[PDB]
Amino acid sequence: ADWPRQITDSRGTHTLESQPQRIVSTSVTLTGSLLAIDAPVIASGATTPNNRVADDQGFLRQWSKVAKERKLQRLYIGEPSAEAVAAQMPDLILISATGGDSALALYDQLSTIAPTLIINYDDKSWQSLLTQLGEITGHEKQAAERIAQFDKQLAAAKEQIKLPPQPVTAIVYTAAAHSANLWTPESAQGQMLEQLGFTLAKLPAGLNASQSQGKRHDIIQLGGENLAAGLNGESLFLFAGDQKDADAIYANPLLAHLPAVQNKQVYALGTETFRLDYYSAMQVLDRLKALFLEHH
Ligand SMILES: O=C(N[C@H]1COC(=O)[C@@H](NC(=O)c2cccc(O)c2O)COC(=O)[C@@H](NC(=O)c2cccc(O)c2O)COC1=O)c1cccc(O)c1O
Ligand SMILES: O=C(N[C@H]1COC(=O)[C@@H](NC(=O)c2cccc(O)c2O)COC(=O)[C@@H](NC(=O)c2cccc(O)c2O)COC1=O)c1cccc(O)c1O
Ligand SMILES: [Fe+3]
Repeated sequence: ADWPRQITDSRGTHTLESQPQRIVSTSVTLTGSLLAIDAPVIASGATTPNNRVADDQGFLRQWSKVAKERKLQRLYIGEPSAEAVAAQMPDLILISATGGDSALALYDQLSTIAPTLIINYDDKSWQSLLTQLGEITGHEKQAAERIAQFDKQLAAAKEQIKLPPQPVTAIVYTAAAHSANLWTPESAQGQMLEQLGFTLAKLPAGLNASQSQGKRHDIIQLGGENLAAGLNGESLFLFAGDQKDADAIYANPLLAHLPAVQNKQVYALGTETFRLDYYSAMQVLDRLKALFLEHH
């Protein structure tokens, strides 16, 4: 039989007696993947409504419409609340290990309400994460279907586009802060670009970020002099940004000497690409096609 089944965490192996039917996600990031495979996620943590990466509820933009259609409940905005979770009467609770949406501090408390699992999204492809969530929820078939849909579009996409100059740097840029976070090869963003045939730029020395003690594997912070130093690719991709962000880079005196700037190879991928799940991955495909189709 399919249930019960054991799922192993960083906190050991746990028993899911039966298929979850009321999943609460304390990670707004994880929620996108849950929705993509039609898992019964009935409530989610949210970030700040109408901020750079979220909709009017604090949900991530790429699955905003889906959450509204399904009447997804919002647990809280920003600060995690164990009582809010309890009130949803979950039979499974998910927590992200890293990121601003991690409710890891409430692990012990949440653990008393329902079986509770800790998931990393900082160190694996969106497909890997989807597959893992499929095992957790009993929606393996759905996860495989979503991945197959993408694989078909990818096979066509790789044929349809001509790559810009390599290697490339992928970031999230914060214009008024004159800073960026640089996506690593391990990050979902990095793995996706590699899958599409891109080579990520190697970093200078002094650039390397501790990821001991379970610290995140997805980004390297670029503040101060590290900004110009870290944007060293021949092309530059801005996730979670659109044209005004690319134009801000093109106009920044601090960055004027960089090759991606001087060769006009700075590309915005969209505000809905802060986190990668099936929905935003498909968007990234479409955008790369719009930018790089041979015939353009
Ligand atoms: O100080 C922290 N945020 C700031 C400052 O961080 C930022 O300026 C940007 N941010 C990254 O570039 C980033 C690139 C790659 C990965 C990132 O996570 C980025 O944050 C944009 O983030 C934001 O727009 C918002 N962001 C989310 O809603 C979010 C939703 C779900 C999950 C999140 O992690 C979110 O940020 C609001 O957050 C913030 O602005 C902060 C500290 C410690 C660890 C954090 O993760 C922080 O975010
Ligand atoms: O680009 C925007 N800002 C700039 C310029 O804003 C600011 O420099 C500061 N901040 C205010 O001055 C502010 C005064 C009055 C009101 C403010 O909201 C201020 O933030 C510091 O904020 C931060 O550095 C970062 N950000 C958070 O960590 C955050 C974490 C939790 C919650 C936050 O709001 C955060 O900003 C990066 O943000 C930016 O630097 C920007 C865009 C879209 C929506 C935004 O909210 C932005 O601020
Ligand atoms: Fe964050």
